[PDB]
Amino acid sequence: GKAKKKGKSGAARNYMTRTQAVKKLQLSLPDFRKLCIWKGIYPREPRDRRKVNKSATASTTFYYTKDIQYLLHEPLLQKFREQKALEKKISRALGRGDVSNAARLERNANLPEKTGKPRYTLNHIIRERYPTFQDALRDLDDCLSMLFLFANLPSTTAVPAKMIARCERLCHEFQHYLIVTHSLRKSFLSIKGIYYQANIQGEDILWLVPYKFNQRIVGDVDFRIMGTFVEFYMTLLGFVNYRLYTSIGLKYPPKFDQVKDDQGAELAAFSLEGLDPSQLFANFTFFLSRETPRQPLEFILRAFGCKRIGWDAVLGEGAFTTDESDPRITHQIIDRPGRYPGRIYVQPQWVWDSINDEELKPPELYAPGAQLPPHLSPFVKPTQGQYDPTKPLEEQQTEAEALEAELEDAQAEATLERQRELEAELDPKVKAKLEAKKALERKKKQEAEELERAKGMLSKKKRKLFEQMQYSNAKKNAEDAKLRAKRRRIEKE
Amino acid sequence: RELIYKRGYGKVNGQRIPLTDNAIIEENLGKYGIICIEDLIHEIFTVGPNFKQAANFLWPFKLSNPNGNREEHINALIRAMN
Amino acid sequence: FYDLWQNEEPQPPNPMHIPAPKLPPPGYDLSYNPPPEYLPTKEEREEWEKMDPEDREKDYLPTKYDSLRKVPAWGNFVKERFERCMDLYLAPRVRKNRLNIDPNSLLPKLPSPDELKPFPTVQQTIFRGHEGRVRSVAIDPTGVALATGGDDGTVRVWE
Amino acid sequence: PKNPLLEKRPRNFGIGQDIQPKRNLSRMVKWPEYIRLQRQKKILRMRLKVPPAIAQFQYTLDKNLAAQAFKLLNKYRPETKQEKKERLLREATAIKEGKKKEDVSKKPYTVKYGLNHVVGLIENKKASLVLIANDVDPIELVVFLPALCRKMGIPYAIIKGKARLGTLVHKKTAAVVAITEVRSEDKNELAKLISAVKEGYLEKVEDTRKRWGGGIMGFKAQKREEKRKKSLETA
RNA sequence: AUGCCCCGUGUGGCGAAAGGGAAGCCGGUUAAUAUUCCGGCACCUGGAUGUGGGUUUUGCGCGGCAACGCAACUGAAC
RNA sequence: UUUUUUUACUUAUUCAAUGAAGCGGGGCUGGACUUGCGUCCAACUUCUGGAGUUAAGG
Repeated sequence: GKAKKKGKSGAARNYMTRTQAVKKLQLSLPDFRKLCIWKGIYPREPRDRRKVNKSATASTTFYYTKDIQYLLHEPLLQKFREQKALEKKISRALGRGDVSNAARLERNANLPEKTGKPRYTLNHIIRERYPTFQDALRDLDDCLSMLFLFANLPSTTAVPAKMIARCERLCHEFQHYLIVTHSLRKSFLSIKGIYYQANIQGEDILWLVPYKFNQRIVGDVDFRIMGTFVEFYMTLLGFVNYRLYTSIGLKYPPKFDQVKDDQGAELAAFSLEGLDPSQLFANFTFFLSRETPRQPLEFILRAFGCKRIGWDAVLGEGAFTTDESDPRITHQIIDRPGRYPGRIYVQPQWVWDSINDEELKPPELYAPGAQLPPHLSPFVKPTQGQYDPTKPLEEQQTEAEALEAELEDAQAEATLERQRELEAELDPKVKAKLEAKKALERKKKQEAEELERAKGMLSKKKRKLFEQMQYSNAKKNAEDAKLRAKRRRIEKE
Repeated sequence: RELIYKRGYGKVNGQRIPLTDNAIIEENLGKYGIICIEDLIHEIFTVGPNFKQAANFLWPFKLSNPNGNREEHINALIRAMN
Repeated sequence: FYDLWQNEEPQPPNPMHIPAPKLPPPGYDLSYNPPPEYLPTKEEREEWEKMDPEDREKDYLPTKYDSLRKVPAWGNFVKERFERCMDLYLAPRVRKNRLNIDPNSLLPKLPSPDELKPFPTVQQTIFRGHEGRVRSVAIDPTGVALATGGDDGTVRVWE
Repeated sequence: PKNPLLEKRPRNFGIGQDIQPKRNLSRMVKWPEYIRLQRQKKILRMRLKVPPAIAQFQYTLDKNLAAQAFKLLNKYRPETKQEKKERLLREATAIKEGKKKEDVSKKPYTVKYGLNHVVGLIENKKASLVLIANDVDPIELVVFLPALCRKMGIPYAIIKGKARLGTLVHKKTAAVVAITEVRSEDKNELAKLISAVKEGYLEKVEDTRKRWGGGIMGFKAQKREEKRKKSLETA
């Protein structure tokens, strides 16, 4: 029977704000952000914000109290404090002017700039974050997109170039596992870049690879948050690469030559020790020009099981015969704004389309200097009303637009009283089509009248929800009708 | 190739624009046969008739500050700076 | 290295854990050579380029490029991954049961008026004597006469 | 064009009209007792008359001459513990081989530090140059050193920073340092430094070392003093 | 949001079964307790979270000259 | 150089006030005298039992 205060119990204990969490954990905000990113802590939203904090806003972020306590028990805090103290000692030595002591303290400080590695050990962090290997495989899309992006991207103060090179080694080892196990199934080319979907141990993973060009760094971007995510994903990718190579039986890591990497063989530079998609392009030798992207074509052909692939020596090394005069080249992929009868000149778009469809499309449509068929995304699952470009417009079309198109193709009591007064004083098919259109109009009017009666019988909040659903469906049907109409225009052209 | 892909800027009409697309390099050169960033990197790597034009078109790279002549030690310096 | 999963014991997921929202799969629109019905007008291109940022519903415009060498890379490809980074740890995660029902399910089923006839359906008589608004009407209990009142102050009886 | 709906509303901070804006009140902060005590300690030492034996320590080396001295001293900084351990290990290797310690090692040349050691060197006339720290507390540990150096004929200089001298000798603080002997190539630099120290410091401070220090008044008291002097000059 | 900003007001505890104070009544029952048990019929405080209502597509309800009324009627610091 | 007298200074010491909030010296503006430009003296709120806070602006 003890009296209780209001703000003490319930959601107030269940949630705490980010300010209170930082003050409880005795941390700076960058350290708190790094810990949250590595541990997987995310804000969440309370049922009633006023119950938790009396002066609360839609802007403020609440956290789970057990998440904050678990961060408190995390042992990376002692490493953070030790590194802060060691940095203070290094600055003290540099100010006092002895460089030998500063270097001796730096070698304990274990800098990511000199190591090319994450500064802390995240192995146990990976262990609680992904308890099982299938969960680890499910969470790989963001990892692969991140590490391919930072393989492409320039280095900065937060992201060392040695660490970028280690990202490149890890992703190349992952690519060699993919082409060894043939684990890729889907490949897509888009204005975004190259989307790759691989099914590794029954889990579909799709990631984006940007095109080889100078990536724009305009605007405000924080590479420190990027660096934290990169360090986590490098640790995860290294461990999953080791497990995949151990499952395949190959030795990890694959030894890559520094001279070969300096030459630029990359996938050819990394060599792996022994200790229908394969049938597609199983026995064919393909040459690549300068304009063609050599490492995506080499990746997709090795994933499809191409035995030999060659390209220009300026593009890379560790390939087949770079000379086009060599008769061994069965096919050639070139996109230029010669004329060997043995060599079949075909498009990279044909390569993407063939690896998507497993059909080996004819090179006549994809001849150079000729317009190629439009490329299609394999990831799209068709649905009712979402519209399908592959589906015929005759197969899918609303009745009003169908009768309007039919009338356009054909073109390409009061009346009885007037007839009585007048007497006292192809085209039939078009008229029948107009009568069918009028019957459709009257049917739509009847349906609208029934809809209005039901809307009137609805209650107020149910009426508002019903109108919102009708508005959303009307927007979707409007976009679908616009797509169908301009597809009809393309068909007429 | 890493320097070209990382810090690549074009000097056109007294301006400093990045080499985001190969179409910009194609419009800049046009008649010399250089229409791609890969082609420009190849012409930089292997000396050709348009080497001087390619060097004039390519802006001087502004490397980040690291924290006699070298025969082969310049690669480590370039990796540390970029 | 060593693989972390020396011993894998199946652990039930806690109900408090909410997985991150997965990015949607790419559509037919995203391709560099899409079907031509996805392409917009130059008026739509100018509409976006006049429109403010984050007002547009979709972050990419339908673009068709003939050549891979003519394909330009995005100027915000770093930015979208940066936004994905910020959404992973900064955006709140909510478990919400979104309704997916037929809209006509909420509508009640009404009998047709043809079953419920007779009812008045068309105007058959007009009484015109009032220059002001007709305030009140009443019908004689015998059903013969009509009484009307108006703003003119005149009460009238009609057949 | 500007929106017509935006207008300026000035705030008049006169007496009794608006709430005063947040200004910098650092001049009037009620400080903690240790801060207040150290400030008043400095002020009291300024206000009282300082006898010449303490007031000689106000005059120190200038920046150029101090840097010129430190250019010589940094060549003769003593061995650190790691360098000493390496020297012991290398000499132990030679002794294990059987070679002589005279053969493997040579006479060291370092800056001499430690108060009793330096005082002994000055009395035995082995010191060539003596640098005495500005801010030794208690001051009695060094208050006799300029007079002892003048008695012994050793050139001397008072220099800012016992922490600066401790950084030379790999300590936190050194009260005094001495150069006794240098290598052959630095003998000319040492002689030039000693002559520069003489001409710059000692000739300048010979007149002012006998004078009493202190007597300086506060800012408001000083301003009252020029106001009364101006009134007297007008009268 | 590897830091920054805001505020002044101080300082804790004990001290009343007659002061202040959230909320329980009737009937019955024991050898002996009962506003405490039983039966019936209520109330207060604290918490979580739904449904139905209210508001909203022009965001934050209407009426009365008024005193004010109406089941709700956005409301952080100060 | 020392012994007495009074007569200035503030730092010892004593008293008081405050949430240690605007002290002192200049600068700007106005008014006075002066000398032909130095002083001193003032900037700001008075018919009303309302309100004054989260900076407007350049």
